[PDB]
Amino acid sequence: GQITAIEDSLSARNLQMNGVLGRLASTSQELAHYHSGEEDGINMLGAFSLLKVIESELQGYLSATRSRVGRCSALIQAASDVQEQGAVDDRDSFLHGVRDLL
Amino acid sequence: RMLEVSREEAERKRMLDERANYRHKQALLEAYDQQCDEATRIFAEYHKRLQVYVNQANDAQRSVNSSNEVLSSLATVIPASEVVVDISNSAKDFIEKEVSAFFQSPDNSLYMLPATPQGLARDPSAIPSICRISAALQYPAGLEGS
Repeated sequence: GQITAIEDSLSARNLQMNGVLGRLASTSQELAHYHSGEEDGINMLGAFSLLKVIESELQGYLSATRSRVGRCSALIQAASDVQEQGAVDDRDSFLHGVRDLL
Repeated sequence: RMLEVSREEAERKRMLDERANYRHKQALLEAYDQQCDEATRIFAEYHKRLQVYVNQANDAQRSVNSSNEVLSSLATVIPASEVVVDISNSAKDFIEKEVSAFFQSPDNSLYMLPATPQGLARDPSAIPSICRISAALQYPAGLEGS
């Protein structure tokens, strides 16, 4: 139940950042421009300060992709409990080895 | 009268050992939400406009700066070319996070359930709860558990 709720917030944030994948270049020079006119008539704060966060954002992103190594850690419990029947019967096949004592 | 089935035991490891450390998964979910939060962190003060550039400022605020904010201008070049591509990298790392989170966010929260039955999780040690304590546990999985 809580697995879908977080994914719903993820999917919502995934679908409301749909355009930003190709619309994030708007700040490449507007961040520069929307200071340029005012200072030189006769915005850098967001540009400078955010550079610190990206390193923290990257590290947070690092854990997002580092967990992809652990992507096969949880769902296997239900999967391993069924697909391993070849070895499951094998361990109980030596059980059958005991019974046919002749 | 072998009517005992240890599938409860296989789930006894599963039923509530997840809640005994219910906050292990939330630490990882914080890490998964960190990229969401850090993207929200970098979309806070100046990229607050991006929350409405996606909807309303799409065709207005992008192009006015390229002329008006430089016609008024002609100390405004250095940090824009360094952070925005990193922000664009964040968006690139966000859609791939979302693809990952569509297949990883369930993992960390679920994996606390097999915390105690990590043997049942791992391949080389699920057999005991599928073969060894299973001569009655395999009754519900009668076709599987021969």
